[PDB]
Amino acid sequence: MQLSWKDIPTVAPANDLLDIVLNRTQRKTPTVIRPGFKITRIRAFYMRKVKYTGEGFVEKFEDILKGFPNINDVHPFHRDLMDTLYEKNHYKISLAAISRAKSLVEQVARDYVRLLKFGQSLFQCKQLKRAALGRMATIVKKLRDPLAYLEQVRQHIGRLPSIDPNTRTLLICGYPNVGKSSFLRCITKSDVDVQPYAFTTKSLYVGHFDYKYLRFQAIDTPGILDRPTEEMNNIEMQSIYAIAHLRSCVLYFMDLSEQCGFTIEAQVKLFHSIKPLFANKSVMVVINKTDIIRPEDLDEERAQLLESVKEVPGVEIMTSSCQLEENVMEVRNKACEKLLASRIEN
Amino acid sequence: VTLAQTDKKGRENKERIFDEVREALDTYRYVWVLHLDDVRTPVLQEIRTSWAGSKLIMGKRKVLQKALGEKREEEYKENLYQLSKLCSGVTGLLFTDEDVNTVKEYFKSYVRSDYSRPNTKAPLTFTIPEGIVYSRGGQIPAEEDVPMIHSLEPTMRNKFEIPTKIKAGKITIDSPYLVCTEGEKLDVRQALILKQFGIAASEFKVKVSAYYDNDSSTVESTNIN
Amino acid sequence: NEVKYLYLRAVGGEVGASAALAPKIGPLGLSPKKVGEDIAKATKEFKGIKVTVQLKIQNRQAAASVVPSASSLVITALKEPPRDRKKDKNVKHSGNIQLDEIIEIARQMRDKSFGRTLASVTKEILGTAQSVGCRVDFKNPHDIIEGINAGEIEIPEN
Amino acid sequence: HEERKRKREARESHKISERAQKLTGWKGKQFAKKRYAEKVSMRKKIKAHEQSKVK
RNA sequence: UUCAUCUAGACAGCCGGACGGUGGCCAUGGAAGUCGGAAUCCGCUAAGGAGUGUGUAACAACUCACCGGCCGAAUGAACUA
Ligand SMILES: [Mg+2]
Repeated sequence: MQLSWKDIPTVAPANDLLDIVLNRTQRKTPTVIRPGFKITRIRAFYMRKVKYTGEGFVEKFEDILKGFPNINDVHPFHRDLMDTLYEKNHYKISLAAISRAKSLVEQVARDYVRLLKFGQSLFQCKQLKRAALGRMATIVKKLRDPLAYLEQVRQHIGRLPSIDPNTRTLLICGYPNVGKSSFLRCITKSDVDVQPYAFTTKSLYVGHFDYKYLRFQAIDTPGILDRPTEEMNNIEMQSIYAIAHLRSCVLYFMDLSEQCGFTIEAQVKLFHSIKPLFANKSVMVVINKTDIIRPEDLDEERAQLLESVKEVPGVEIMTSSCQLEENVMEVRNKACEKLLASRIEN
Repeated sequence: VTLAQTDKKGRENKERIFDEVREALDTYRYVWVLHLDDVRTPVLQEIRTSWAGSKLIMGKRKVLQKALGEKREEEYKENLYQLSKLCSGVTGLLFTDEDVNTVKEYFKSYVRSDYSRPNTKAPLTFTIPEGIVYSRGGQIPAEEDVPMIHSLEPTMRNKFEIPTKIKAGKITIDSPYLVCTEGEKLDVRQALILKQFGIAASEFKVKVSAYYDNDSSTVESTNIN
Repeated sequence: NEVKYLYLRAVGGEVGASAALAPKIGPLGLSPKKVGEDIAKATKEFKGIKVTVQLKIQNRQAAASVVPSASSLVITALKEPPRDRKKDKNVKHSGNIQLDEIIEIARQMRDKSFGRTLASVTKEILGTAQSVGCRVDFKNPHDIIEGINAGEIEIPEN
Repeated sequence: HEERKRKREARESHKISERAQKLTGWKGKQFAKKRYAEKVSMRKKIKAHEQSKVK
């Protein structure tokens, strides 16, 4: 439950669930009733079978009903994971439909057992029990879509990394087309591709590294795109949400290299977009490939923009590269020290 | 089963082939007969653009024999039976009244790049350096080179089971392999290799060993290689 | 020295995408900013028009040229203003096509057209226009093929 | 494991003969219902494909 | 039983082809046919589907349906009891 919802028991389609419940009940219920019996025995047998079917359906539904947590209020500090993944409204509609069906099945069973209490003959009792079974079949067949959405939701949430919001953490973000996963590879151990693409990573990823005698976790942003500045896809919206609702120290990356996805054309727009969402989150900036771009010959025209950025107090730009194993360590140690200083002061 | 709109042609194709060949037999003066069986669609496009004043009409060997005459008694033109058994594979017919020497020189001198894969050949030795493979055989430098995908590795590990100059999947070999040698007869794996990258090591020309005249309408057959 | 031949497509009058052009200029080491400036200079003739840009490289020397495409030429034949609006979707130039621009759109491709004659080039262009689906000469493009076949519309040939 | 996948697909295709009789009863009816549903789906797909090809 | 193919060489298999306009148009950072929605033309043929699938992030490659060569008698599809 807490940051890990892998405990969902199992999901079957509506038709499969109906078939399973029906066959299991028909196997477990005695099937030998003769006319040479008093009406009490017949009534007892059929009441037992119908109530057992009702209880079986109720127990088959209650587990999945309780498995999914209160997504409206579970981690309001973070929230917004499965909605961002696929959707929220139709998900809640389907769950509410399942819950309504659960709240109606037992009422139908109680009403029908009350009606059949006054049964009189084998023909009429068989007919009414067949009617009850048909009502159950209809009310389980009228929810084919909710199970279909439920399967996808369960599969999506199964492979979801656990994130602890109320613990120490760090975040890495930057413009894509730079090899963002390289920091993850050089810091922690996991599986990711470093292909020369905008989307080096395709989802959120959390590390488990340990330095300064303590353990820390770093969250990688899949990427940032700000062409409309408001309307993105899941890849960018999840990153922007994580940046917004987290006070963890954030390291920002822009590629000041002649070879990149955007060259040097949109970093100013990046800074303008992030400044409203970068206020008290310990902004950190690094640059890669310094040993091959030679920052000693940087142009003053772009140095004016760098100074304009530096006008904001929380700006620090240095030279580092992932091709070595000294600059990366120094940068990470400085980030950890800044985090420690921030938490000591605050 | 089948889930496509395309269906079998039938025999109206055969009927229209008969009609077109019988009507086209009487269009120009000088018919054409050649010896070139296996070709490619770009080559057909090139030859048709060159010979637009002709007709690139061809069909089954049996139907061509039927049109030319299965017996001496029946014949569209005088001495058309010698053209029936003239060729055994696949060849077409043309009606060009341009010249003789010019067209023969065109045939003997034309050369294009393609793939042949013959049993007897004298090809250059082709090797696969290093463990990492390449799709062209390593001709361009590794700096400009590009990698490949190992998803189709079982295909080469089962059907090929040998390092390949062309059509190579990302594996590692302890030593380079000379997939091609001078004066060697290619096997199934060699025929499969040397096709992916399109590097046409083969030169295709026109080998002409056929002729026929219509005003003379008599026996004619050359042999030029 | 060595000559590199490659084909790329971009938007006229705009800087080429460095992310897409990175494999092309990877070993070359040329500046993608300079490449984008060259693309803009070469494609300034067409504004917001998707056309092909050449990248002729011989010992890493910039050389670009513009070669149009059939669909783009069909779009731009009417000379209608090309505009992109975030509030507009599924909008395209479907104005009536006169035979005056039919001759030009056949002639531009006739040099590289497989069809030997201007009639073949014109019928191929008519098939392309029927594929595109724009109105032609206040007439349905479907019937122009049979009109050509029956001689209803004559295409001058020289 | 492409050969393994192909063998699995062929075995699944040919398993209908083995599945012709299953259990001690009450399973042949389910198998018949599944076969009928598959046949109905195939007939509907064939009719739709023929209609699409026609017009 | 009905409807077909077949010496005017069928079904199975080996091998070859399956090309261009066109990466055809809206979603783009991706939609070459295959995460989607519309989408339905020719050029030259005997043949190539604005594409049934395998699946790459895309490409690519393979594969089917349709033709071609090898082998030369009867064979296919549906339905009935
Ligand atoms: Mg990366």
